[PDB]
Amino acid sequence: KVQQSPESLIVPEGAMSSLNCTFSNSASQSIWWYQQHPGKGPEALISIFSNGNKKEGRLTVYLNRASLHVSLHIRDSQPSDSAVYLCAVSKGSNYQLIWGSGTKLIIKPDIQNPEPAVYQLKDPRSQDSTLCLFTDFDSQINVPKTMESGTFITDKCVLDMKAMDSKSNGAIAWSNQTSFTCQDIFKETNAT
Amino acid sequence: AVTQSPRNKVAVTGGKVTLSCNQTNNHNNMYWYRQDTGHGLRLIHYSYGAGSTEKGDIPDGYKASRPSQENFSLILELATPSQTSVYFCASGDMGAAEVFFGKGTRLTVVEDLRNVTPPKVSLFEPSKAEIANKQKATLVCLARGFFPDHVELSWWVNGKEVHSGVCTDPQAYKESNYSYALSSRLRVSATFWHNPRNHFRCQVQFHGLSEEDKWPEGSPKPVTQNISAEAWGRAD
Repeated sequence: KVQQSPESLIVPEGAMSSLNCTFSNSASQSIWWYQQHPGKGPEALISIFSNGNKKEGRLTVYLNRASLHVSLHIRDSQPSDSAVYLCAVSKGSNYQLIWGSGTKLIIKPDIQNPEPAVYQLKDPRSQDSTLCLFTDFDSQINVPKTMESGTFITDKCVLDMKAMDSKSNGAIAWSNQTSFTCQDIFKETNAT
Repeated sequence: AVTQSPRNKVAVTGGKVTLSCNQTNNHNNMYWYRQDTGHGLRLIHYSYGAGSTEKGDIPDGYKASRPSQENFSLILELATPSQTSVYFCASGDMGAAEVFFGKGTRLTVVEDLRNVTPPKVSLFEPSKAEIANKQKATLVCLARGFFPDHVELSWWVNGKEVHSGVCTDPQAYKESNYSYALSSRLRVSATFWHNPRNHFRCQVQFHGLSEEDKWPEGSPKPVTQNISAEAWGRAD
């Protein structure tokens, strides 16, 4: 039985993403870290056989067979390295892997000039369709959902690209009657 | 390296779903796994070489065959909504403890196929306030009401798939008991958005029914299909 540290990890575009793992057979001969991009299956990212550190790129992995704990740390997390992270353990050549619970690591955009704005955008291809874009809000403001059974908030999104500075961000909301203000009594933490 | 097919699938309770994996490597072990939230992977069964499939951790409602050492096929004789999942195939050897993975099959099992419907894709054009005040322009694509959530969203600026400045919801929102929602933001330069010649298109690819499936309904069949909302750069 192998378990992993957070089910869920979101970090801005610069953090150290730190996932952990836990096997049971202290003697397990090997521990593997597999990455799972959206649209791929697990590709193998990195291996530990011995008790210590193993840097590889901006990765380090540390094992403790007298602590049963393997951990993978990503330094300078990138949009690009957001994926599912499976911690398998090959306790022997002749055994198959025993897989982990997983970890959905995701790299939020990092907003260095917090300039929050509730904008509202409009459906060109007509109707009375509009929605709200809550953009450029700090790396701290949390996001549950809305006030009724006729509204939707969506949490902070997830970047996909290695390079630029205009890497879009924001929550978005929409309602199901034209009555509700695009800046309603928001069920979340807000900051001007 | 390894391939599976179908890559998506809708089934009705009671289905001859057979997923089929092929490793054009030379591996002698072949594995079928499934990934449901809370598990990374659970193995259902595996073949140690052409000939005998053996068993696994979850063999219940699943059988398999290894007619070739380059083809290992999983069958769900009678479907059930518990088999709704994502299915990964692997091919392995004794060269290493490292294994090689197929891209995925998304299988959803429903009681009524009439519920499978393509999304409504809407592209919301940038804000006046946004352009003027922040010199940037976010368009927002939003797809509502689709079932199931076998989709992929992609932006397409002037005929080229784009990734820079695109950020998209990780998972799909259950809008209702069927309709799923998904949103995505494309930010670009106001000077770029004002160019009347730059064409932004948001495309949702949706994977509904296989044409081998029956659809006696008053409406069109929800086959696999792209559905886009487009908009061009305006000036004011």
